[PDB]
Amino acid sequence: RTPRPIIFLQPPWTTVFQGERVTLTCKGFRFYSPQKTKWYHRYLGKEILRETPDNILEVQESGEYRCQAQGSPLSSPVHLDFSSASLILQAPLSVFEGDSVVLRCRAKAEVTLNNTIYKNDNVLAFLNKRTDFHIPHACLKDNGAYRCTGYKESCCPVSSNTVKIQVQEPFTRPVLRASSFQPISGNPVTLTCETQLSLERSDVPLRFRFFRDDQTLGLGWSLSPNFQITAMWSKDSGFYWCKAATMPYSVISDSPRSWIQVQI
Amino acid sequence: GPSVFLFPPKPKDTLMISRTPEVTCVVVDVSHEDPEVKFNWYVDGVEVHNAKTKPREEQYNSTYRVVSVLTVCHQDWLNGKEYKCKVSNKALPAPIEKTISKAKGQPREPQVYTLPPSRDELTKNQVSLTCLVKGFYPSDIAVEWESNGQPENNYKTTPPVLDSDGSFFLYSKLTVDKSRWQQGNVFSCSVMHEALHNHYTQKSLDKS
Amino acid sequence: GPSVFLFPPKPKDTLMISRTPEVTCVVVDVSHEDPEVKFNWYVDGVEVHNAKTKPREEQYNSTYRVVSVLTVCHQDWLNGKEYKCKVSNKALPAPIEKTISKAKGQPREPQVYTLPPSRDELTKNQVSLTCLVKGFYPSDIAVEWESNGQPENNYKTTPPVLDSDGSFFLYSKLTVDKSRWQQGNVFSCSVMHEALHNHYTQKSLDKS
Amino acid sequence: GPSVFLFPPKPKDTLMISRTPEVTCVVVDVSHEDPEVKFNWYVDGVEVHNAKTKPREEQYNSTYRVVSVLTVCHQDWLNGKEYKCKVSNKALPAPIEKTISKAKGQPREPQVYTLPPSRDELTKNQVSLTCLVKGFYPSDIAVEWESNGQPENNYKTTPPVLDSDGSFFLYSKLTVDKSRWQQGNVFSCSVMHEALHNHYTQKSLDKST
Amino acid sequence: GPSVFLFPPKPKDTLMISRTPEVTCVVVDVSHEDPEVKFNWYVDGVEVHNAKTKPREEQYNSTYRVVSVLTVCHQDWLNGKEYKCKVSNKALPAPIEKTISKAKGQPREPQVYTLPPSRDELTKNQVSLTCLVKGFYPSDIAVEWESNGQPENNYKTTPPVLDSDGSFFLYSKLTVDKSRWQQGNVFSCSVMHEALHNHYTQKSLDKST
Ligand SMILES: *[C@@H]1O[C@H](CO[C@@H]2O[C@@H](C)[C@@H](O)[C@@H](O)[C@@H]2O)[C@@H](O[C@@H]2O[C@H](CO)[C@@H](O[C@@H]3O[C@H](CO[C@H]4O[C@H](CO)[C@@H](O)[C@H](O)[C@@H]4O[C@@H]4O[C@H](CO)[C@@H](O)[C@H](O)[C@H]4NC(C)=O)[C@@H](O)[C@H](O)[C@@H]3O)[C@H](O)[C@H]2NC(C)=O)[C@H](O)[C@H]1NC(C)=O
Ligand SMILES: *[C@@H]1O[C@H](CO)[C@@H](O[C@@H]2O[C@H](CO)[C@@H](O[C@@H]3O[C@H](CO[C@H]4O[C@H](CO)[C@@H](O)[C@H](O)[C@@H]4O[C@@H]4O[C@H](CO)[C@@H](O)[C@H](O)[C@H]4NC(C)=O)[C@@H](O)[C@H](O)[C@@H]3O)[C@H](O)[C@H]2NC(C)=O)[C@H](O)[C@H]1NC(C)=O
Ligand SMILES: *[C@@H]1O[C@H](CO)[C@@H](O)[C@H](O)[C@H]1NC(C)=O
Repeated sequence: RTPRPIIFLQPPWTTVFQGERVTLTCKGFRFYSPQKTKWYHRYLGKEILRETPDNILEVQESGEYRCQAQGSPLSSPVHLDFSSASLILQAPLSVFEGDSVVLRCRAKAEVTLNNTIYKNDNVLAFLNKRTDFHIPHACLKDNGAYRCTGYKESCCPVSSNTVKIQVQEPFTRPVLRASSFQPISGNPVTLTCETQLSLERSDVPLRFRFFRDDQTLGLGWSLSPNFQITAMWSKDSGFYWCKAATMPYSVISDSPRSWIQVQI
Repeated sequence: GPSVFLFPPKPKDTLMISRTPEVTCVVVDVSHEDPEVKFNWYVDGVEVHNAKTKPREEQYNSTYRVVSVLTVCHQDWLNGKEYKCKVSNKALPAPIEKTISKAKGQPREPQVYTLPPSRDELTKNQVSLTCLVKGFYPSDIAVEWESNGQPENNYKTTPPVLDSDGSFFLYSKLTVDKSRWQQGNVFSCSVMHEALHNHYTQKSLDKS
Repeated sequence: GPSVFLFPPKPKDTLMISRTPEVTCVVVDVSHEDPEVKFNWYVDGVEVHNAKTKPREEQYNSTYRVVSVLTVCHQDWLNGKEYKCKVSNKALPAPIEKTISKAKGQPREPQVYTLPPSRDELTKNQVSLTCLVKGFYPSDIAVEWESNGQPENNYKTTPPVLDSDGSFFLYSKLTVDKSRWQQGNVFSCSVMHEALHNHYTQKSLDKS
Repeated sequence: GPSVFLFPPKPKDTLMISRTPEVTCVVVDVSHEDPEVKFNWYVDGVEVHNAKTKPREEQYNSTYRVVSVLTVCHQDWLNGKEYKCKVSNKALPAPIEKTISKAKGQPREPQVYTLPPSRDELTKNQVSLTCLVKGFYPSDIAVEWESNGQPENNYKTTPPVLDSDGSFFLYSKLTVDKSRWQQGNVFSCSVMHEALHNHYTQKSLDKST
Repeated sequence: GPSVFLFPPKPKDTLMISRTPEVTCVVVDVSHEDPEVKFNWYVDGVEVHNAKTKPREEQYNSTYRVVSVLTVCHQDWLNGKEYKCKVSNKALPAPIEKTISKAKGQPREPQVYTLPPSRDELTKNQVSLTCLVKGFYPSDIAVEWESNGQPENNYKTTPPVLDSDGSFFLYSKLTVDKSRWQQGNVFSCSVMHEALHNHYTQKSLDKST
């Protein structure tokens, strides 16, 4: 349905300066492509094709980029931006939960005074002699249009570009499937905590913890998304659910509690 | 000469937007001399290529069965788009073309009433909530159960029984633990029928 | 040639001593040239001569149909007596014998619960009294509806649906007038199943 | 140079199987010297000819406006499929392309609460039933009202408003006659969001609640 | 080609005496070669130098933006005084004049109704009270909540929505802890509008409705 390769910025700032260069990596985990990537660069009524024998594409021009792996559809647009302006707000291309978003209020080789990050056209934070804004844990509250403003030496208070920080879920909210929600007593019923991991974050393993009504099952977390119960009796017929977590246990999503009944 | 059969999509698939309705064309009794079958599908006479062909599987009578399924979405199936399953075979002197569409007829709106469990069952270990759905035509219906926005999985729906006045009626018994019922939890009955307002009707029922 | 078929007696026929259970061994496709269908009935391999043979009838496919009905005892049926129809015809090189008997599954007692109509249905002109007969095995059951000791025929009973635990459950919707329902009349859901006490359980419901 | 604006399908049309979701790309400031505009529709990179182009409309400022409607089905739109509208004109130095798709982000199940009218509204001739719909993402929701299975057209719905959590919240005011409220009548708030189970929730509200 | 925009004072600052209303004259598209803009601020017909022109601000697109904010008294804005700014720039042959004033229409008194949380929401950690403000005109209103004479800053107000009567309505939802709600705390929804008596109306709302 969605075999779209993802382009990864390096540095992750989608907006950079004129002399700087960024490397665009057409990362394909499933349906991998170490080479032969057809880049559909487009700036202004352009369909420029620049094929490279590697997975990287070092560029220094603005526009909208995408890559096309072998046997794979076109990639999502990447709105690169190279600015000659005196102040820009560098933001990561993709923001996921649990990330450390660093919205840099970086000027063009100048120490801009009185920086102030505006979220949704109102003051959010103040950076006195500082540039790097920091969100320690990105969530849905950290959505909107950010834009930093700062006084120059004596020329002009300069407003930077607007970057839309949209936070996407690293994995879909888990749903606890089971082999049967009404297992006869003495039958093995396998729990399943499926989470459709986003293709941006697919190399990160997931740890699943399966629960009874309020008592955890097994020994903490486990990389296996299937918790097999050899034989469940009538006692343990309660609200079963699961918790899907990333490898640092930073962002944890709780599955809806599906009731499992035991038939006898 | 292999035989051609057609199966319409199930009502649940065509009545829930969360699911994808799939129309299944089944070709059986395929001779091993000419097992290659080419499938063509029509949407109001306009050729389409969204159909995918499943791998053939041998039958017990030394024949082959190949099934072609066309991806359809609900709006085109509901208004009555004519779908033609043309089966091309060399053994058959001519290809077999047959016409399928939604069964045309007057729709009657279901009257969803949800009934609390009998007081005789309140002393049992498991109450049985009920969802009578009567007076609906045709029988293409889907009934589900919900609790706090999540589907219950211990419900069984009786087949649609023809009523006296030519309509249909059925039930939906959800077996809920008596403890959950006695804390005032809300259990809703979801009915997805063509004749409804938005093809949906959700009638909740609590301890009240 | 002729075909031999054997059918069990009706579920209400055997469980009530007031009704007469009958086993029908129906023979179809009887040739006109050889219409003499010989009927012999064996009760656990013991020949009996109390059976009744109906006259033949003309069929739509230019054949004949001869039916033999044998009156059986309820004790002689539910205890597990193997019945046999010996069908011999001049078109049949050998006699074709069909066998029927009581289903040997383990009985499970039904739990009859009677549900009053919902408050939503009261706004309608005809309420629908429902009777849930759940947790019964096998499917050989009969449900009636008697008001003030007199059975009435306006109800519809859903086919027995398999429950989650392997038993069966059904429903019976009786549509009575709203004014008649709230006039104070009492209605009963009579259940005739083999696993009950005396093969009978009747539950009443009213406005209260 | 003429401009092209692309408009996503309304949230109502993308969630009901009984509704046709359409996406429109209109063009403004069309010069009368070149009144011929060729429309090419692309869905996920492949050309689709299902679109029907409406006739041109005359404007007040001596320009022309052309609207092209292409009808999709909801499973394609809800999966995040891209949509590109191609406009070709003689006066245009280059064709203008715009891309629209469903806004990405974490879904959140709205919590539908129906609030009965205040005690100070029963002195009025008409009561104002309320359906608070809080905690959903994105702001693609359709909220309706219905009594006894029939639609109600006397409701006005506020636009989604961002809460503190970042999820939106919405309000729906249905104005009904006080006679129809003081009796036994059940008005249900029909909430359709992409995050709810079966994309639907129906919260009943009557005098007893 | 510089352009100017006149923005009316936000309705919250034009009604409370505590805060001050300010009519802003913002210019944009001011190139480097012609960056000098002088604002001639007029109250009704005369020129008043009470304005405080903020310095030029260089946007990201290398075009400047000069904002001249003139503070005004509520007694003049609420009486429909026509504020205008004359922007002088080297691009336009003549100075550009933009004129705005109060929304002129028959004022209608809002009907504030406070709605307690639904019983379904009385199970969550935080309940959300509601303040339906109905049937006012114009859409220049301020809604602020209070608990014990001290303001509560956990509310979000929907923008005014046009009704069938021609008036407006909005809902102000304030979220508080259920612990505070169950003790019987009083939450009064203060509403400031020009049509109300003394431009104020509080509707108290506690656990006993
Ligand atoms: C060059 O950039 C400037 C500045 O634009 C900013 O930076 C660029 C790079 C982008 O990121 C922009 O998105 C970003 O805004 C552009 O100037 C903009 O020009 C347009 C049209 O010329 C103006 O829109 C028009 O004005 C209003 C809407 O303006 C209100 O709402 C905006 C958000 O939608 C705010 O940003 C505005 O400040 C304004 O908000 C009001 O502000 C006053 C002042 O305090 C308050 O008193 C009001 O209460 C407040 N109102 C609200 C709703 O909060 C509208 O009539 C209509 O949409 C007009 O199109 C933009 O206002 C203007 N932006 C700014 C910040 O001034 C230039 O157009 C760019 N040059 C080129 C060549 O494109
Ligand atoms: C000569 O006069 C014409 C008048 O047609 C002017 O065209 C107008 O240009 C302006 C400026 O670019 C443009 O305003 C932007 O439009 C977008 C939003 O559009 C929606 O609102 C306008 C209201 O006028 C409707 O016309 C649109 O169709 C949109 O309304 C609804 O939009 C939703 C999605 O949001 C869509 O689903 C609905 O179908 C649609 N409703 C209908 C009935 O179609 C935004 O980009 C932006 O916010 C601006 O408002 C305006 O739309 C143009 N008018 C049109 C297309 O009719 C010319 O500019 C003018 N020429 C000169 C030189 O002055
Ligand atoms: C910079 O910020 C400081 C601290 O808020 C403030 O006092 C000062 O006036 C600002 N300087 C300018 C030039 O705006």
